[PDB]
Amino acid sequence: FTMTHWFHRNPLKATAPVSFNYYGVVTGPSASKICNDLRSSRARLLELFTDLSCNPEMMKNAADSYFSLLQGFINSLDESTQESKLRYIQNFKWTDTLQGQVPSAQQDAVFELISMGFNVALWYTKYASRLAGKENITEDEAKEVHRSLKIAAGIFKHLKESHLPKLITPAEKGRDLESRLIEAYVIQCQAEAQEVTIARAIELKHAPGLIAALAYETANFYQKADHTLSSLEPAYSAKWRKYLHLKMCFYTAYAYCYHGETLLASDKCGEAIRSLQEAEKLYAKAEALCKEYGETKGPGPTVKPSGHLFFRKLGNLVKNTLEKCQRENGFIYFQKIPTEAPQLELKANYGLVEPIPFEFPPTSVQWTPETLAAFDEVKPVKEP
Amino acid sequence: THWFHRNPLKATAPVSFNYYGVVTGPSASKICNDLRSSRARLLELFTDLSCNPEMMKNAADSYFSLLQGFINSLDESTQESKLRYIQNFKWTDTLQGQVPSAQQDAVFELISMGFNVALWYTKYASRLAGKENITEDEAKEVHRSLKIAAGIFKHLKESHLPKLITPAEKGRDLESRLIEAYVIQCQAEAQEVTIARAIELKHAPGLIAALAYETANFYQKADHTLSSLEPAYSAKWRKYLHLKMCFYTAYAYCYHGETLLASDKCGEAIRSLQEAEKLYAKAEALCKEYGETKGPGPTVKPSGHLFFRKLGNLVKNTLEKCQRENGFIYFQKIPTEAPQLELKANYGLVEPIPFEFPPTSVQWTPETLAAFDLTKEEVKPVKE
Amino acid sequence: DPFTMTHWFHRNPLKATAPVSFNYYGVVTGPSASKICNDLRSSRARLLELFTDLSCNPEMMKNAADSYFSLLQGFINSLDESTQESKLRYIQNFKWTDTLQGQVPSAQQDAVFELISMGFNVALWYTKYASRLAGKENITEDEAKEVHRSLKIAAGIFKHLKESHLPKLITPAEKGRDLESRLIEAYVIQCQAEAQEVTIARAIELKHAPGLIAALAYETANFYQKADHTLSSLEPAYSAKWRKYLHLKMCFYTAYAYCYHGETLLASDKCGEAIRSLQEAEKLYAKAEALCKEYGETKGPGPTVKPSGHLFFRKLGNLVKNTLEKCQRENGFIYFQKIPTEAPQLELKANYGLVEPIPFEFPPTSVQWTPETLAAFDLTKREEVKPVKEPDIK
Repeated sequence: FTMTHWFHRNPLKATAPVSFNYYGVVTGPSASKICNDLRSSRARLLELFTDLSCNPEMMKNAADSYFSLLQGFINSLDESTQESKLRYIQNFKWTDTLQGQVPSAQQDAVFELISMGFNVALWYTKYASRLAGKENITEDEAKEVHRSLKIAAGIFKHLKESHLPKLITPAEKGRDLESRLIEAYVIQCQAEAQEVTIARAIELKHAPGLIAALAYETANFYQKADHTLSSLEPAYSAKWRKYLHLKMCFYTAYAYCYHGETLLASDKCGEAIRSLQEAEKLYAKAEALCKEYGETKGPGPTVKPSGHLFFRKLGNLVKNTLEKCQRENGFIYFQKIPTEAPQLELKANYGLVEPIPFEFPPTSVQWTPETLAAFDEVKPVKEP
Repeated sequence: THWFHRNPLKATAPVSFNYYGVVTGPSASKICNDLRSSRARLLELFTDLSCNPEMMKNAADSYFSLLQGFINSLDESTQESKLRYIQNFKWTDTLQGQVPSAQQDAVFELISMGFNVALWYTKYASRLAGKENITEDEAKEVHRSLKIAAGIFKHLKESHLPKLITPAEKGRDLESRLIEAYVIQCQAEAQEVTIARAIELKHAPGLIAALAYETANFYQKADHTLSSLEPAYSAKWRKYLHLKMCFYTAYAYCYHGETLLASDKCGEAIRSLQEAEKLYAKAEALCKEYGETKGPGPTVKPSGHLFFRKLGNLVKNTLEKCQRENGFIYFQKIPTEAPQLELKANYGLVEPIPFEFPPTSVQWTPETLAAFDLTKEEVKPVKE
Repeated sequence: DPFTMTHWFHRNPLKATAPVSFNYYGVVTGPSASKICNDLRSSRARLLELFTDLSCNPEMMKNAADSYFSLLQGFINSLDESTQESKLRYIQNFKWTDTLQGQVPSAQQDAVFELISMGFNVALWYTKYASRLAGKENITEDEAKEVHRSLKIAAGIFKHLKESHLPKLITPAEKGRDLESRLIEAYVIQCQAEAQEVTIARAIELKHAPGLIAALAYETANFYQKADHTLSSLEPAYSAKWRKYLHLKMCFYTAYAYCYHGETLLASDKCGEAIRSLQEAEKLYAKAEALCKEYGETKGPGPTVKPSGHLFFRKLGNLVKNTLEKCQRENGFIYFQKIPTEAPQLELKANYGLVEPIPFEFPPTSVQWTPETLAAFDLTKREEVKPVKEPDIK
């Protein structure tokens, strides 16, 4: 019915156009075909990243077209020879999410594949956040938000697992093509996916125990993401870590809050009060982090967190639940309020999200030992 | 509001109770007078729209009270009354159209008349359940009428059928299997009223599922009991019992789905509701067939009946809920096979209200009986 | 808070006392010693006028009480942390009326008699503040909390008086007067019960389990039964009306118990048993109505507002009717169970919501008392009761 989320998004990656022309070395009509298609499908894919018309199907479709043609430069047709003789033919320049307009370059097709794939995953996360903000979002759309976030995680995960080790020149800290940076995108994608799950479990009036456990695990996801970026230099990674940190605090708050409900239901009203008192602490901390995030410099979203409805819903919830617990303890239970916060040992039995497995398409049919034999400036991106 | 199929009332040839040479005094004469009048008023009421249960009972008691003088001995010694075989009684049958059957046995009149009385209660009930304007007290009356009818039928089959000298041929009302079917049907139909109420009163889905499951068993048990009869005159009736059986199994799967969902078995819940969907569709197929099937038939047809729409609606919404739940929270697989329904209804199972015939009329004395000297017919069709 | 604070509490009249000057001609010398006598004097006077001051807060009351009591401690407690008791305990005679004894005063030349009599009046005031504040049509939540708290404070003071001070008296009060064990006991129990009534009304409102509500109601009823029996020795002349209230509230809350117990039976799918339970409730409700009527006919000091017809009693009446109507519709439509002839014997015990008194202690001796100032009380050297009028009391 309604979705209230606030997602921080780093900028898209931008690349210098590639003609794919090598007039001298490319011989024959079909050898020209793949060079023309490589150019047009890459161009059409780069266009779709900013095309507001694009839906997941279209995106998967355009990525597959390009990727299937690109793998000719990387994978063997033989199903034997190590790698394509074309791997180091071209040079690809990409900006990176945390590095402003300062480009990195490699004459490695894998570098292109990973950088592009990274951008595709990134697009899915932006598609999700835009859609989650649609004014009269339908349930089938909210379901697609969840699914896009899981698709992004799987792509990120695949890149890191089975493509990043192939790179001849390792990427420096702060760069997108680095294990610690990708790992954090996987975790983040999972955690953002669980936010949607948590919202519904609350709208669908589920048991407070399940919600608290979901919220706790989500906070742990955000926490792990923050810790994974600890290595990076504050100059370019601080704004993003702030976000991850406030989400951790935010969902630890939801956890103490809903666990408080669980305690109340167990006639332990005094314990419930203490739980909720801890939640209002964490809510306050999350609000302080929202201000800091605003003050902190780095690439960022146009809508600031501090004062967002997302955070106001938690504040009201914590307030009501606390007051309800004090009301019950004042007139009925009369239990003592423990001095220390409860120890949250919560396991989410249902709702935990796993990335959606990602694979690149097969090498394009166009590639023939014959077609293979025939082989002898950044343009920035605009985001509303 | 319920839809109940109704077989035609039984019609009988009027009997004067005039035995000219046999009856002597004014007391014995008064008895025959009252027999003739009592029997007339009772048959009149069968089609009298203003007849309520109280008028029926009083009219039934009056006639049955007198009629038993032809059957029971007063001696507390003798086996039976000498008058048992003086009168010939001609009755039509619910399933045999206008083809009458006659026996010169007062017990045959007792059972044939009693049968009709029970049948009337079922018709009173179905009429009352036809309104949308029904009082709670009107709901009770519907329920009670069915239970009373059930009891009458049962008593007839148990304590009176065995008395007949020549047993009725298969396909006729006075055959045991046919009466047993009516007993079972009255129970099933009363259960429908109970199910409706328990739903209105927001009872647990487990109880509601169990009830629906039992009423389905009743209907199936009623159908199977009619399996021996010839299709020609029994087909339409069996279609109603089959569609009702399918209809309530659908109700059982629907509410059992709620039970599964409350137990965090969302996949199983969905499969259960998909079964309800199948069975709901099958009930509607049997519903079109009902109208197609030539046989002793009622005024209103079922397809589109609001009562039929409410289930389809409930199944739709409940499946949507389970699908929504599974799409946002549970993410469980949907089993291949529908669940086995093995439910126990701990409360609400209907039992017939025991019926006995009233004591032999006080008018019957040895003196009046002695005044009978034994030494010395067009069936009037019922239009309802 | 939506209509849940409607209650009816019987109240006996406040105690009245003869004014005390704290004037000791030859005995007192100097600024320090004469000041304390002025501070005692003004302090006592101020506290007494607050009792019938509708403006009075528990906060104001607590302040006025501490001020006077800390000063009075000097007539009772030693400064030594050694010597038995103050040399001043027997200088002043104190004159007081009793709640059940009209205007016939009783007096003692003992500062402990004054400490308890005044302390008694303070607890009494806290019960009257609560019942009064509970009559407010638009009561806020904090105010309903105040009613509950005040009753528990009163309970604590009464309990402290009976346990820590009553035994100190030299001459024992007679049967029928306030400084007597049984009478104070009844007040401890009654304040507890009345406090529980509030928790009950709120448990109902917050939709707590019927099993809990039934238990509290039952405990509450037993409190009233205990309080009534605690007064069973007193002479009917003066105790009768008060006891009718107690007996009434006992039947009333036994009815509440059977009612909500019926709800828990119904939810256990024992509809037939539920019906019997509720039938028992309507019998007790009716009996309570008789006691209400009988209450008016019974002679004694009492509240102006009368019990019979009060929304507080109709509230339960409707509840029994509606709950019974629900049980019989369920039985007529679904359950078809038999109704046991005997009413179930309740052996309910509340897991939560039982009220304990808030423990009371008098303030420590005023810092104003010093050996120097006590020294200035030189024992070597050498009254009518001001009646109290309250609007709430007829």
